[PDB]
Amino acid sequence: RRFSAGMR
Amino acid sequence: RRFSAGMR
Amino acid sequence: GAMGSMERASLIQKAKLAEQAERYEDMAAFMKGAVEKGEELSCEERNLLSVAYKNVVGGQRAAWRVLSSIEQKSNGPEVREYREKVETELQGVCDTVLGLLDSHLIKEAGDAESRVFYLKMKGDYYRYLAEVATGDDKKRIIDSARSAYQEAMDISKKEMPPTNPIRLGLALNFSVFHYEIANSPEEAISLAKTTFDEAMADLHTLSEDSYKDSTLIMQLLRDNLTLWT
Amino acid sequence: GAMGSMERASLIQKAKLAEQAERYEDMAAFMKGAVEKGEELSCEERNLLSVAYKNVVGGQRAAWRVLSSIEQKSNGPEVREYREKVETELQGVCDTVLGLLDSHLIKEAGDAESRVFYLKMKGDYYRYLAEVATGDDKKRIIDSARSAYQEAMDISKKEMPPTNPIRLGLALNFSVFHYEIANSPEEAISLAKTTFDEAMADLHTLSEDSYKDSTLIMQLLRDNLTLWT
Ligand SMILES: N=C(N)c1cc(-c2ccccc2)c(CNC(=O)c2ccc3cc[nH]c3c2)s1
Ligand SMILES: N=C(N)c1cc(-c2ccccc2)c(CNC(=O)c2ccc3cc[nH]c3c2)s1
Ligand SMILES: [Cl-]
Ligand SMILES: [Cl-]
Ligand SMILES: [Mg+2]
Ligand SMILES: [Mg+2]
Repeated sequence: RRFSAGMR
Repeated sequence: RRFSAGMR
Repeated sequence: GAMGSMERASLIQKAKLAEQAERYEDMAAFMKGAVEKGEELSCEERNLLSVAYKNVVGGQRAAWRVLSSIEQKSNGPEVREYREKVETELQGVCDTVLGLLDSHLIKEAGDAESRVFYLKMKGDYYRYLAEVATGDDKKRIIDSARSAYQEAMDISKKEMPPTNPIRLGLALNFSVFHYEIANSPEEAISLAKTTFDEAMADLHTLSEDSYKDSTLIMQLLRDNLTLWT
Repeated sequence: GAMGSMERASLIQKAKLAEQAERYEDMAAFMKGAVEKGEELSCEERNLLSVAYKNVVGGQRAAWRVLSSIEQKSNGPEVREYREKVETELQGVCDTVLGLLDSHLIKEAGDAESRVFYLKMKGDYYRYLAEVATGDDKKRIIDSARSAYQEAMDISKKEMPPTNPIRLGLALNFSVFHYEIANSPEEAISLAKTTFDEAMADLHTLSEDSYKDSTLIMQLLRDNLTLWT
């Protein structure tokens, strides 16, 4: 699953 | 931490 | 109740969906609604009730322990206030579960499997109350947990084999009660060891699937004995 | 608001305690109360607000995805009903955050660091609305996310270095918007690659600590490019 900033 | 049943 | 207008079967279906979604507060609300329909619960349904509230109260207990540790180190009002807020919410969940057991799951449980399950749960939620108790009711809370556990043990020894997973989980939790609530570590060790050994001697009677169920809980008893000795 | 009687400083202190306790709904309520005091937020405080709601909406989004998958496979009313319940709660959280940004965090943000932070958040919470949108407002939701992200990008390119972690996380999330919301995978890949390369060429200006901050987010851009190409 791709990363967004909130999940670092 | 000791185990109780709920955390198997 | 806010779940009074929903079908029992729909509440059970939604509790299972909430479990898959890791929405345990929703799962508990749905199972509370199912209980309040007034019919006895099946084995699967009892398990859904137990899992839901285990997860809800488990998050509260873990939070309480973090906050209590911070509070102890600090010894403004904020840490005490916030620990009290979590504590009060935790106590409210325990009171809700105990209320479901008393009105009327236990009195209507006319099978050893169901009655032992519910009496174990009663011991568990009085135990969680005891973990945070301090005032003039702590000793009565502890005795209420002990009494529920003991009645469940008495029934389970008469009516269930020593490998039954409800019996094993009951003995596991009663041993934890002895060790960290009742300040009876030798009782705790004795109970875990006798439970483990009597289950071992009964494994030969089991199918491959039941053997996996029983040995899973035996491993928890063993790991506790390793920690305590 | 239920937090109107608590001191601002006490709300911030309790938000930090809630974070340590993994009580993110409480953390969000405390930070909502702090915002509603009407003073601008510090860098640390902005981060506390972002972390709190990230975790709240993140659990809702993960639950929604589980339920939507089950609903798709099924295609009684229970699965749709329960997905709708979670969806409605998620939308309510997004509306609350957007309301805090509009009343009045963004208009009072008179520094690039604060204004870009809030405009990124506005894009993020319109994006979460877009993930579940289907009806006659989906296209307007997407355009609202794009507009907030674009204004934040414009400011960040003028006012921040290419290694600034807010700028990097903004570009990361705008690239995710392009890829999976706007159906613009080539825009997404182009943005991630240009952001990564311009940050790399700026690393030589940084301290050891800033270098760790920036390269952490660069790694997320790289992992996305690996997934998308
Ligand atoms: N949704 C869930 N989480 C569950 C649904 C059912 C279920 C499903 C269908 C019929 C009956 C029960 C569960 C049943 N587990 C037991 O009976 C059991 C067995 C072994 C151990 C060891 C420790 N505890 C145990 C419990 S768990
Ligand atoms: N309680 C928390 N979770 C935090 C408290 C503070 C804080 C504490 C004191 C002063 C200022 C801020 C945080 C600050 N992080 C940043 O500025 C920053 C740095 C690097 C990256 C990379 C991705 N995102 C980033 C954010 S996080
Ligand atoms: Cl509080
Ligand atoms: Cl529902
Ligand atoms: Mg009916
Ligand atoms: Mg004041």
